[PDB]
Amino acid sequence: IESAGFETDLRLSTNGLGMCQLYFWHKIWRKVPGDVLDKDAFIPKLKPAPINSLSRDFVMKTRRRKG
Amino acid sequence: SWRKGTAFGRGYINDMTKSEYHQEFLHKHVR
Amino acid sequence: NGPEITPEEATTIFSVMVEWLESRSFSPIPFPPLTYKNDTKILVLALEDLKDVYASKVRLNASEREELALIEEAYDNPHDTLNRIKKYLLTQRVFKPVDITMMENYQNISPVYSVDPLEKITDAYLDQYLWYEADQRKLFPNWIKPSDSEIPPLLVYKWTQGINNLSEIWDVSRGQSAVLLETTLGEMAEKIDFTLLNRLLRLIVDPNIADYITAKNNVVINFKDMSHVNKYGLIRGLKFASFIFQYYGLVIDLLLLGQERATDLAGPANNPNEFMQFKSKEVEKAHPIRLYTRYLDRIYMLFHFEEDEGEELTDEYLAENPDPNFENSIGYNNRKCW
Amino acid sequence: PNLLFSMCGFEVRILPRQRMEEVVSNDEGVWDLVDERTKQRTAKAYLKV
Amino acid sequence: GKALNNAIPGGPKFEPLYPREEEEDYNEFNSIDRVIFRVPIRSEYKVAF
Amino acid sequence: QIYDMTSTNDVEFKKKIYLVLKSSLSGDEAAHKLLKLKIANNLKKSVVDIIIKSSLQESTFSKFYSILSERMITFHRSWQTAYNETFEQNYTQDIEDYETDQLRILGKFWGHLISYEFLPMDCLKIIKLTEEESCPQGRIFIKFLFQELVNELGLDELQLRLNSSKLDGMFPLEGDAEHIRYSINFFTAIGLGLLTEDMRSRLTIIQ
Amino acid sequence: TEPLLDILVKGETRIQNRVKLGLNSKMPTRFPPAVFYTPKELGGLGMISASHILIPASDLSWSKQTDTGITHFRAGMTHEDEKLIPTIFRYITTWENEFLDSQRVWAEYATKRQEAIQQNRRLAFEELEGSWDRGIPRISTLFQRDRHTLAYDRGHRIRREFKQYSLERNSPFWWTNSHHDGKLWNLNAYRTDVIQALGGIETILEHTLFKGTGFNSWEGLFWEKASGFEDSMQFKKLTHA
Amino acid sequence: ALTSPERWEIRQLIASGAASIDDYPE
Amino acid sequence: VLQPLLPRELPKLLDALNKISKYYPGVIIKVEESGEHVILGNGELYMDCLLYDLRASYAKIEIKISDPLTVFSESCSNSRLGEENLPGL
Amino acid sequence: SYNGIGLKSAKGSSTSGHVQRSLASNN
Repeated sequence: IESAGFETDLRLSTNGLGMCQLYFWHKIWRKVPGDVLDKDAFIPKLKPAPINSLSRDFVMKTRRRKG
Repeated sequence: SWRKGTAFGRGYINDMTKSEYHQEFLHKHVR
Repeated sequence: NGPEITPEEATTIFSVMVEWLESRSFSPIPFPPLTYKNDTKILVLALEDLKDVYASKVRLNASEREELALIEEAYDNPHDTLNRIKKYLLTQRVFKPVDITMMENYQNISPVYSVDPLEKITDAYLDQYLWYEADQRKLFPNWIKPSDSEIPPLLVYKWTQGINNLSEIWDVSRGQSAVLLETTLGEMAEKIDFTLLNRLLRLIVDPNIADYITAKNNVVINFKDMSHVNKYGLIRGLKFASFIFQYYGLVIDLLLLGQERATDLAGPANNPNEFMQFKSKEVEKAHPIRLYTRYLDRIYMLFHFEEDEGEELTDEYLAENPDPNFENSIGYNNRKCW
Repeated sequence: PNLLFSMCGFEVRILPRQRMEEVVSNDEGVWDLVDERTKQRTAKAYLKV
Repeated sequence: GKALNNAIPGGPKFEPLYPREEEEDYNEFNSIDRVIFRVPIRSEYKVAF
Repeated sequence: QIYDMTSTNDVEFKKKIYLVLKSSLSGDEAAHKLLKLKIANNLKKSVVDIIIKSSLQESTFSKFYSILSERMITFHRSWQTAYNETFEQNYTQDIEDYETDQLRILGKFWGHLISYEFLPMDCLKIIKLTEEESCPQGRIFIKFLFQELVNELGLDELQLRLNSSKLDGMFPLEGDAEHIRYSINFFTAIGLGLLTEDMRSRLTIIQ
Repeated sequence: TEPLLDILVKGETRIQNRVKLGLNSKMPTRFPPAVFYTPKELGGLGMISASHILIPASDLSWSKQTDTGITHFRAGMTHEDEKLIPTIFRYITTWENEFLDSQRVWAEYATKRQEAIQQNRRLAFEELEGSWDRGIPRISTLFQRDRHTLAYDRGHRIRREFKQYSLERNSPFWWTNSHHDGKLWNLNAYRTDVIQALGGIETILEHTLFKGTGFNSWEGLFWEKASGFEDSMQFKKLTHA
Repeated sequence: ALTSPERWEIRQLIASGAASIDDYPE
Repeated sequence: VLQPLLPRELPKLLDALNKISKYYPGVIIKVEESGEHVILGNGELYMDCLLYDLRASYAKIEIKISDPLTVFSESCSNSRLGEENLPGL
Repeated sequence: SYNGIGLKSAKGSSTSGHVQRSLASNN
């Protein structure tokens, strides 16, 4: 989710020296730092949320895609 | 209850100045 | 096609104003008396009002000079002129034409009438006199307000503070709702119909003066070649055209409210309220209507509802305009700023 | 939550402070509505032209 | 850079080329309720891919 | 090396500030321009004072100066300190030089920093209530300050903020029953006097 | 309001552009803002400029939704070397205030009237003086000259409108009668701030010929009034051309 | 009764909203 | 995510979507109850190579594309009962 | 990095088109 612009940010910031590749083999996963349900969670509205609740966010969003 | 109180108890015309558009228009601008 | 009102509507309206006024216990205005104690003052006012147009000017055209003359003499010979007037109202029913010129706003246009100086002087005197006697006797209630005491932004202010500081609107505990209307009266003058006027003025003013007015509207109106009698609408350029207009809108209002609710807002003649007041909170709560405020054309209304009443309305409306489409949110309109 | 309207030139919005839920200091385009009796600011009004 | 009306920071600026962007329906698809703001999307992305 | 009589360069500076203050719609724009200058930690005191003196030319309080202050603090703390200092300055030393008007601008003006926590609250405590030493000026100053801060918090949230404040020079519970008459009485005079209760109980307790 | 600020910047630029083409030029170096902003006395147009500013520009896309709050500024108008210029909005007290001040002031006056009644005295004019300019009806009115007359004026607002209909020219402030309302704003201070903010009299005149008239002494100069020719020539039958 | 000046001052006070009904002349 | 710019064009899009699934093997495609379509792919460049080949070759219609999102998943870390909607089971 | 802040172009808009970050509002 964080990798969006990434490869440019690199390729620019170093003035042409440098390169990057991203990929998924080991199929690793990781817990997302939030508490998967909170009615008291903070949601920023147009800012990257606070990491104390990331997951609550993602749930209440994706669910707002489906319903 | 309340709603009863009040006193009132229950195309294309070939022309211009008689048109519906034109009368809208003149009803805006010249005002 | 004949006049639009139909006699039916006419009679209902007239009776309305009547029960209002009797209920309001109102004394009509008298003809300006020959022996008047304040009189010269009032004439000072009106004449300064005309004078002011010409204060700034450096070149005076023909009609102008004609005017300034007529004024200056009117200062000089106050008893003369006052006699001249009281004559004119008692009698003259036919008048010179009037002249339209449109002025540009680069978007809209507006008509600018022009009367003829004698006719002006009378008017302005009578205008002044009316407002004085009326406000003296409290004809127009609280809620009619392009009024004296409040410059417009201040009106906005007191209107919010009214909205708020009335009891309870912010409790959404249940389904409770509240709704504002913003409206125009569309054509309002341009449908004013004289024979109905001349009656409605027989109510509030001596049959003379009234006659002077109603007869004061029918004129020729000359733009360049085009000219036509004014048989029907109301000419706003008339110095007193204000007054009438407010008056006539009151009639509209006594409908939109209906008798009682108005009698809430005014309270007794003895204790007319200020702009937003009542006696008990119930007086607010005896009805869904809480605030009603009308500024020239635009009408502003504030309804306080609970799911019961509100859903009974949406029961009526829906019942008669069913939309399984659920598309009633298409043409519906709110602000593009916010 | 809002209530809207417009008079003379002004475009007003009204927020009662209850359902603001996140309150802040605002610069001067904002009137504060005050309960007649209790003397609090129970709603902010915003203005525009 | 031109054709999208964007500007590489050190770049030459030009005219819109598809000037009317202002037409828009009020339409739920890309709305805020339903989107995640995590990384901002600077221009150079938009010129890079 | 010179024994220096006058700072004229620093009156130049004084201008440029006041000027930047008098351009600018809004308030959150002035904040910017100032912060754009990159003033040195020396002067980040005096700059503040300039602002406040302009505020006192100004015929009435204005949200502008307040939102300017706030958006300046949340940028960095050095401004924070600079303010708290200036509060010490004004209240203690410099009240003596102000007319009963300009306290109307202040009282509120600190009201908005203190209601919303940019001050923070307890830095008040420095202020004391005594016939011993208080200026009738200072009396009025504080008076206003509450009749503003109240009108936001509404005397209840303020019940909290006080109850966790531990303001003493203002509120002894432990002595000066006389000065408890002066305190509590004086908050009957301001009129609020509904956060004065426990002290009233104490009055009843000493005897 | 964004778009209004937008219009300000445009409009004002357009006017200055008028005076400019009035000669022949848009060149910016010829017209430093001294030229347009020095008060009439020093020989400038004295135009009161609130274009300048910096104009909050934030990311329209979302500002069609959230109200994202200001993140950036866009330079409204410019300079070459900058200085800055004070803008009107800063010299005019906002409504909320003046309503509040009014409220208090008229309270004070309620009391002092009750005393001066109780003591059967007539007012000090001082007891009232500090508040002379405050208040929405602007205490001053109480003591205006012709009051005994103006009691009998009524409905001045309406008239101040319907004048729309009854005559050609505007009188752009309809919404007030300086008789009934007092007078709702003052400026002057502006003059002073614009004067100095341009760099003070001594720089401003470096732009003029004022060292070519040989006067070494400044403030003693009043200009003069080209009053005479117009009275003499205007009235006389000059060709329309 | 109030007199020409006196009606005027009271009127301005009422205009502010100051006057309660109590104090009007009549 | 995806949506066609004009609703009336939905079919043409589908006729291309099936194509893409063939020509690019790794991709994985979905619909919802929404009518939105979802395009799951290896990497950013890969999505670029698609969306170009979506617009300028197979379907011709312009479309609206979401901000880059990701997948998620559901795990857990530690009386207990359940029921039918018509209590027979 | 023109990020959507700013103008379509300063050709008609009488400004210079200059856009600067706002120091004030960050948190």
